[PDB]
Amino acid sequence: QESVKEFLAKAKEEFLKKWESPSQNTAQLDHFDRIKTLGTGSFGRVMLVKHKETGNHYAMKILDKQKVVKLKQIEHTLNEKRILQAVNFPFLVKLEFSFKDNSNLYMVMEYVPGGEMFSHLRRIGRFSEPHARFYAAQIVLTFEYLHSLDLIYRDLKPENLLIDQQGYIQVTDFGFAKRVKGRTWTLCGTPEYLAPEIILSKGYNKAVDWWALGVLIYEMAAGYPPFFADQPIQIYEKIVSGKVRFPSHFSSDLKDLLRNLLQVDLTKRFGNLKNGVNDIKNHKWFATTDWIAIYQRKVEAPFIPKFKGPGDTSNFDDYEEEEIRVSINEKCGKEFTEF
Repeated sequence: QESVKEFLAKAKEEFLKKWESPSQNTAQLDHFDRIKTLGTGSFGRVMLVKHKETGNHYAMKILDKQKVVKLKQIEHTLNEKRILQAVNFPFLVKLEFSFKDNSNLYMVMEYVPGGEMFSHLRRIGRFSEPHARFYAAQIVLTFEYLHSLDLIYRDLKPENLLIDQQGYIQVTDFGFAKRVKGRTWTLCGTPEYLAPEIILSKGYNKAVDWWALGVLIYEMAAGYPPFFADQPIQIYEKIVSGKVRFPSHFSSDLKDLLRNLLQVDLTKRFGNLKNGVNDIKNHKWFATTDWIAIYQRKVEAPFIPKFKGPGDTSNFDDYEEEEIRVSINEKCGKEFTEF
């Protein structure tokens, strides 16, 4: 255990140094060629770009400052960039550059051509338990790392997990990640993945990430999430009820772990007890997991995505290609001074 303790102490030291003195303004837009839109949202988009001098490909997240303000995401976007530039773990995507202009904020990250877990899971239908367990182990270690830094992730779902060339996970999208000691209160995240204490407007803590892991494991192994309905309010009723139904093909060990992660009483939920993450790591469902070998990326992956090279976009979907407009006048300068 001393080995883990010393690893996490060094991790916190290195995170805090970058957290206290964040990088800023480390590239500009005209250093890149635009290739393709990879995803779109209410206040931004993600683009495949190529750096004109090195030839390297990157995923560039572009946020419209005016829409960020309207949709009340200012603090969240400042969190996202400050955290991402400060972390370092094998299963977290690396932020390579950031900058802003009159209209937009930009985060330039490593490009992962294998695509999102969401697409692979819907294509295959459901993952076997070994396959789901390989991914789950990476999330457990990633949350052990993040939580030790007093970070809550708050957006675990298959769309945010990219599959790399070795078949390992890269967590992307830190839009709701926050540094907090103790409780926080914001309603955010995707309905199917919300813990009961979020739905009920409580002051909640890192236990919500462990709940979301239970939802993820269930969805990976079943092919659909445990709480599903046409309207968010119907989903929320199922989440708070304390009732889940398991497919008969689930192993007994999987059901037992899920009852302890999908525990409605946050004071009894695995990951939030006196024994912390070890209640999860030592559970029978993980008995075949060599935690060190997973961290070192020495385990042969269940699945290697098919792709032709570092610029291949075949595992991403097609979107309308819209302009990236940069106003002649500065927008929202004060709000985003620290970015």
